[PDB]
Amino acid sequence: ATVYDVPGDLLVERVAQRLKEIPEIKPPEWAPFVKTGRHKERLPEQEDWWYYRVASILRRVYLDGPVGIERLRTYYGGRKNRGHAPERFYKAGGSIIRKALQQLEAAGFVEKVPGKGRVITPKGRSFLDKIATELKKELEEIIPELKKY
Amino acid sequence: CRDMIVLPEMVGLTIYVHNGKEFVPVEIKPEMIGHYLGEFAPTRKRVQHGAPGIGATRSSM
Amino acid sequence: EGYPAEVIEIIGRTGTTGDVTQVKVRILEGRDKGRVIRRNVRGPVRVGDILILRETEREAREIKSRR
Amino acid sequence: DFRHIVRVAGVDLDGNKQLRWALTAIKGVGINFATMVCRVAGLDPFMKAGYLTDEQVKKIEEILQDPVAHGIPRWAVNRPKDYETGRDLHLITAKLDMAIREDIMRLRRIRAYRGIRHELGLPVRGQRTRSNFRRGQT
Amino acid sequence: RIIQTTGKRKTAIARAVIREGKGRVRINGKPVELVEPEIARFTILEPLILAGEEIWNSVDIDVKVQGGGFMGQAEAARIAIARALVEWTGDMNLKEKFIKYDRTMLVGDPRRTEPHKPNRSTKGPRAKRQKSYR
Amino acid sequence: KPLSERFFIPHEIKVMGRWSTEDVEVRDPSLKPYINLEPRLLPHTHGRHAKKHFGKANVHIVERLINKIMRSGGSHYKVAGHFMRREHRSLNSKKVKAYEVVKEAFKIIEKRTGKNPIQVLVWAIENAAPREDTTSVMFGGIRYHVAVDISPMRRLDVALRNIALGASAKCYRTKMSFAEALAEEIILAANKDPKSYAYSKKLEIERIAESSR
Amino acid sequence: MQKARIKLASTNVRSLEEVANQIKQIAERTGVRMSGPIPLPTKRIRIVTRKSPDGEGSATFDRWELRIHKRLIDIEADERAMRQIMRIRVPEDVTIEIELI
RNA sequence: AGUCCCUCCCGCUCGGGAGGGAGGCACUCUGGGGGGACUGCCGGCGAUAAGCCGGAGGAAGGGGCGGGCGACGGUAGGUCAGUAUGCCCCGAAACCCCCGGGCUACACGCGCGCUACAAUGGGCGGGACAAUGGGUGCCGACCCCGAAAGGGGGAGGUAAUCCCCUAAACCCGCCCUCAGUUCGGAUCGCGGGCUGCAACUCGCCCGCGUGAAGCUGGAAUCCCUAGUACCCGCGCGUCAUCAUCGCGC
Ligand SMILES: [Mg+2]
Ligand SMILES: [Mg+2]
Ligand SMILES: [Mg+2]
Ligand SMILES: [Mg+2]
Repeated sequence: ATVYDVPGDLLVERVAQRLKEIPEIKPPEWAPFVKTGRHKERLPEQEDWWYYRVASILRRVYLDGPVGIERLRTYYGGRKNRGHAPERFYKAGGSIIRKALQQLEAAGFVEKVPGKGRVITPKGRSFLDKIATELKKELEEIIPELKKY
Repeated sequence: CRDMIVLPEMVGLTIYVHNGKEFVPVEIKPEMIGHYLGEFAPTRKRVQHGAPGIGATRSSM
Repeated sequence: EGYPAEVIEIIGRTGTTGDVTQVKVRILEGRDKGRVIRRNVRGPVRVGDILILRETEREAREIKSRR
Repeated sequence: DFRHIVRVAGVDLDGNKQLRWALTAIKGVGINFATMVCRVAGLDPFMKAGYLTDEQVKKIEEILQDPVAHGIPRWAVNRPKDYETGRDLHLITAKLDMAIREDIMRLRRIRAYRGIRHELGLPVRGQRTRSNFRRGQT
Repeated sequence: RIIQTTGKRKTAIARAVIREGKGRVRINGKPVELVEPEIARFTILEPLILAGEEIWNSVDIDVKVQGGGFMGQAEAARIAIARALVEWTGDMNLKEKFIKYDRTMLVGDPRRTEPHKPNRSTKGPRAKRQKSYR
Repeated sequence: KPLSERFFIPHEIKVMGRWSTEDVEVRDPSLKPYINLEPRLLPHTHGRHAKKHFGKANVHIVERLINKIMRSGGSHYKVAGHFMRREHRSLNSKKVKAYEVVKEAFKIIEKRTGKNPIQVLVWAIENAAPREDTTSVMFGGIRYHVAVDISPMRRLDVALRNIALGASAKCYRTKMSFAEALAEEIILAANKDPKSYAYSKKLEIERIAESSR
Repeated sequence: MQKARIKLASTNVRSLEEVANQIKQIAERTGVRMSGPIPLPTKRIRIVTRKSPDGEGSATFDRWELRIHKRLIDIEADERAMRQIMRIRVPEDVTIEIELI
């Protein structure tokens, strides 16, 4: 019943709530006064703009094996609107992801493989697919083909 | 050296510059530090036009 | 109003911009029902379509022998 | 309880608008400043402005007269390193005007280059002029 | 037993896999029922909806595909599922009804893109600049 | 929206998984052999037809409808007065939004009456395709206006284009959204109301056609 | 052993297969295995330039091109084969290199 | 891909999934050699000819689709300011260097384009898949210091090996609703960086402020026949640095 089997934002939204307890994780002290990057144009609007980010960083690497920073600044960018001029792609800010992976390791879900990138521990796999299974355990109420697989 | 950046040395004083044909008097006051030297020596005289002539509009070709 | 007539032969294309088409068709019903006339049509047509007309007496004007 | 007009730091605003927005009307504060003062006062950023008592917006103005003294940092304030005293200041309606004109009068006092394009009134930031900015008459 | 199948549409390769089983089918990790471009989720169900729900009660299928775009993978996958179902039971009527509904589910696609040209070079072979009198 | 539908599963070979073409009736015989009615669930064909002559005859009708709103509108011949050049915020190639909006439009039709939507399209595109118009003929070196009859296929295509244009003209900077902006067109076309638009163009074409017979 | 791997890379496609099959033959001539020639990504370099010297007239464009061919062959290390691959006397428009892993 | 071990999770496990290693090149791939459509078979004219019509069969149909190649002569069109080149000129100069200013001036006429005049939307945040090329003066995987610009160590690479590289329109939830606005973002004020023998005239980026013309556009004219036209990004040339351009994707 692994994460390959469920829609994305559902599992994301889901884990984003019960991730409120782990006293490792909290918003840093430049949290409210910062837009997330060179492709934002407004601020974070909703309140739990921290926990969603921590979570959707959790989901990524699990089904992605070994990775690092310079690339996660390369999924999390968006077309900026540079003035009178045409549009161009960009990378995003990093200090976020930095403190993020710090507090996430300190939780214990991940670990650092030297010179190769980062990985997911057992704790992370079980913690994820648990909530995965819980989620599939009610969505199947209303669409009868989640039964067969 | 038009690209001097004036300092506590020269506040008040009087040196020249070069602007394309000449030397030029620039005398120093406070508030100048932080600027360059050449910033105060213009290079292209202003223009006060005459009148349009031949061709300037597609009737005159 | 709704009168249909059936296309039985295409004859040629006239019009200063190559648009009308010479087509001898037959009326199928009505006070005539069987008289075969001469008309020019607009659009593309195939031998075997079902055209509606509205006057059943217009008798379109002749062509330069189609060529 | 509902009032429809709340007057804070000079110019008022309606009480039908989201509280992060309508403060936009104070000359010298936009959106990406606004959510900051909102979240450092500690009050919802969505609420319809028509729900404000008095002492709150009192605090609001208080922050508005020293953002740095309470957590608003020193790299988004309306003039860092004030050229007359490098302190951190964010100004508003009454007094920005004064600042723009004094900082014009500076270059108007020394006959530098940059002033010449305020005086003679054409662009200062190094565009051209042989094709556009045709602002008068034939 | 097992059989393996392919197909290509505008540079989007599709490797299909078949075998006996229960009636589930996945793609690149995805269960079919979870595909947000529904106008795609209908581009691959049709050989799974004409075959009848019963042959669709006996099969395990997973596909691996790559290249192209989210509307380009769908039709390669469709070619996959069809050229597979035609060998699993491999009778004749079930090729028949796969002809009436559509053709290129079988005969392969020859439609391939085009170079560009040296006049705008950034749009296409036949969109030039805009001419200039006066 | 609701996840009961957001994920859908068909086991019935229909169109759009909601409605089907078995009992509709076009009355007007001139248009009968020219409106496909085979099941053809997915209305998307990738232009494998507009290459040989008279190929585009056999397409299911909803597809010919869905493609023919991928338009900023008209950009070189005025409509309702103004031009509606909307460029770069259009729907030109983005068929996705087209499918989506037409889905919502059909569901809105189904509500406010409760009938087979596509049969309602049948009533609509029966009453906006005229049956005569004009040209200029060369007769002796002198050329001038005359009138002739319109072949079916052109009736069909002009009909659909006028409907699309009309509906795409009540939304221009308008609180009304695009979806119901469609429905308020097919409805009126089926009610031959003067205030409609598709009926307007048939009426004002045949009028000035008979003005110079 | 050690899997010495030789290389080839030329421009005249014809004059490379000749020596490819030459080594194929010798490595067959003596008793020792040899992996077939491994074709590799052909290599191309595209250079365009404006066909007119001045700036008048319309602008018309050239497309010069030059494709680089690569091959690959693995052979065992039998010194009786080392000695044959030393009397190769290649054509001039081919480059060979030998390096054992 | 199908077989085998090892290792890790889940409804505790009967089944599901996923990482390595050893074996196979079956399948995609890379590429040399090969076969593959000829109006060929019939249907109809046209002489019965050369032909075009037609319909089958088929991966393809009647130049199979797209490019290279441009006859004689002109065009006193162009370029001696890419190299060559007759004559006349300067010849201590009209030669060769250096430090500075200039091609970047500004009531206005016109050409080619970018951003828009909001609902076929704007903004938050989640969720999806691409292709041609390039690399040692350069490319740079990975780690910690900054809010962002960047700086700090730098593993691995001269190439199907490591690197440039987890595009965008796209989908889904929330706020905004006929407004010169949450449309549009000129224009100007501060302050922090980059490369550079040298950034004021005259290079480039980013943080905060202010918030201009603009409500689809007269008489005219332009571009397009199928993976074409429209819409959305990327890679090269340029190059110590800046792409609203050409050129391919
Ligand atoms: Mg001449
Ligand atoms: Mg110039
Ligand atoms: Mg805006
Ligand atoms: Mg400058």
